[PDB]
Amino acid sequence: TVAVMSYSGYDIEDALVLNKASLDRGFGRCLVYKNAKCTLKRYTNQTFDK
Amino acid sequence: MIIPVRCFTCGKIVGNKWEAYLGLLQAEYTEGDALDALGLKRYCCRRMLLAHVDLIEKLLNYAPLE
Amino acid sequence: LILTRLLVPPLCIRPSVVNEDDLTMKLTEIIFLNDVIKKHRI
Amino acid sequence: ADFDGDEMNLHLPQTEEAKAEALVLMGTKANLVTPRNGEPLIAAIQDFLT
Amino acid sequence: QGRFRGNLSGKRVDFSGRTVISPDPNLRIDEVAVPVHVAKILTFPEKVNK
Amino acid sequence: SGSMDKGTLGSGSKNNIFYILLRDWGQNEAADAMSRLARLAPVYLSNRGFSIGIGDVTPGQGLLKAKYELLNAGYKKCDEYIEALNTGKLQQQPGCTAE
Amino acid sequence: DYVTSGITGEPLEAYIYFGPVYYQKLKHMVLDKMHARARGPRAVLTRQP
Amino acid sequence: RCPDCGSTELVEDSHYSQSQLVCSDCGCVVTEGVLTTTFSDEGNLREVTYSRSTG
Amino acid sequence: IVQDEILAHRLGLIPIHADPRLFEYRNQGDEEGTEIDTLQFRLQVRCTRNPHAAKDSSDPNELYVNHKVYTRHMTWIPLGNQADLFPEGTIRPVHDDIL
Amino acid sequence: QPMIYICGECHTENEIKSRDPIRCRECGYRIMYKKRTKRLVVFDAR
Ligand SMILES: [Mg+2]
Ligand SMILES: [Zn+2]
Ligand SMILES: [Zn+2]
Ligand SMILES: [Zn+2]
Repeated sequence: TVAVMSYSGYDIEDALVLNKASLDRGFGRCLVYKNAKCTLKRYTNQTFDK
Repeated sequence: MIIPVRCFTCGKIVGNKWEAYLGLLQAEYTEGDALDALGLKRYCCRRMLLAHVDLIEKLLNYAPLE
Repeated sequence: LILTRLLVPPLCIRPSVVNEDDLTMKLTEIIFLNDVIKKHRI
Repeated sequence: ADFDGDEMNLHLPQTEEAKAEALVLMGTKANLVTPRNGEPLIAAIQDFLT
Repeated sequence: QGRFRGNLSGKRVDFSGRTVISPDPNLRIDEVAVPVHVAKILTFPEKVNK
Repeated sequence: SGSMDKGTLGSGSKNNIFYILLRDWGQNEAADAMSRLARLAPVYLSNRGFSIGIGDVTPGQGLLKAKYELLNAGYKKCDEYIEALNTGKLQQQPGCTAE
Repeated sequence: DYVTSGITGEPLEAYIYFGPVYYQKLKHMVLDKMHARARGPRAVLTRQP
Repeated sequence: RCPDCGSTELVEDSHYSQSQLVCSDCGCVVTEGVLTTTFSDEGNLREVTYSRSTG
Repeated sequence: IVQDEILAHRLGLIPIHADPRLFEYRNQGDEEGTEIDTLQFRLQVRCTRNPHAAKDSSDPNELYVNHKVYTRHMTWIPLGNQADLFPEGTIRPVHDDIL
Repeated sequence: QPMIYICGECHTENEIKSRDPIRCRECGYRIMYKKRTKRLVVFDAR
């Protein structure tokens, strides 16, 4: 729900104002997923990681 | 994924409207008549149900089950 | 102005893994060719 | 700068001499006019003109 | 990437930070707002005296 | 008298009021006045209200008639020039050949 | 639309253009870009950060 | 062993970006700073089998 | 399928039917709380296949039982002497339909 | 006592506790997932 107006002067050069309560009600919520991995391998000599 | 509980803009409870909305649509209503029947007046609230995509139904088909 | 010796640069300006830096490869191939020509002329 | 996702760097001088030189020669208040022809650069901007 | 262009004439320094920028018209024209997180990392060595 | 605009507040040129302050009374006065303006203008404007809408860009009525007449006149004139050229009647402007 | 101010409680002096627009959030976030260095590892060939 | 208090409770620890070896009982710093190769040379790595490197 | 953080956020927004004029603000720390400044609910549901399902194997409302978690599965857990002061049925979620 | 990995296809509990190569006990699948933790975790509903 956008309103096109000048307000508070914290929106001068393409910055924009966001309503706090909408953010508290789930507006713009997001999830970030990241992955890590490891390998255990057997060497030529009969020895291995553990 | 799943219907949000409260309308973002004004804080009205819309989380309990999804099943009723689908039922009224199933009765050959139109979206306007269904939304007015449920009592959602402010257009900041009608978009909460008119523009929802129910991904949980499709996601659960890939979920593990016995 | 005509060269007959070369200073091999110190280790610190050519780290352990470039495994080793290419200047080391050039130096080793030069010395290899030197040994080849020496023994072959003899 | 225009606040469309831009980034800026920042340095912290580690000496009293550097501090004094930065403050006296690079101060913002001492650089209100550009040296090309002596015209102001730091003045009001959009939405302060309106 | 040679020595003269890349290393001697311009080089990397420490005690410096980078971040996005945003507006704040409640400051003077000679102040900048620094996050508390970055204030805790950069350090200035003060000599002790009377 | 007058009303303030880019030529008297903006970073264009001299006659800027902050420039006058800087040159006649010092750096501190200009730096103070800039912050005073930056704090005062938003309080007025954000409570007065100022917006742009589609109504501000919809064309008027008489503009449509004027544009229609202008388009017709220009197209007709162009057609007569091309007519003059293709039959050779066109007078060659004394700076270049006909094209 | 006729709009009433929320700080002063008094009507505004111009009708405000109001309505819904589709907004999308890009992948760039400030939390992933804040970075600062005081002292740390240095290269081997040239002892620079 | 910590040269200042002689205790053996040395712990390897890094501050925000600075790696160091700190006596966990008196706060002394015994060794700080590391020198590590970067990507600019990471792209150039070759291989020589040691058997080859040994003749 | 719902993540823990999203699920907790969703549970945060459910209005409760207690009277806030009979409780005090919880002091800083003391996460345990006590009977004078907290309420407790317990949610516990498990989904299982319906033993009496027909062969249609097509309607989710018949294949499974407790496949939808509504807000009516939350049970008030009295704490301290609250069981006497608040008569049965006064402490509950307001709406009872929220999915 | 031995630890349980859930098979990725039939979801039958399997115990390995050895260097035995990964493979399900009932089906042929070769992917396993750890069970959820038993400790409780506290979240803020904000
Ligand atoms: Mg930009
Ligand atoms: Zn609403
Ligand atoms: Zn010590
Ligand atoms: Zn299996």
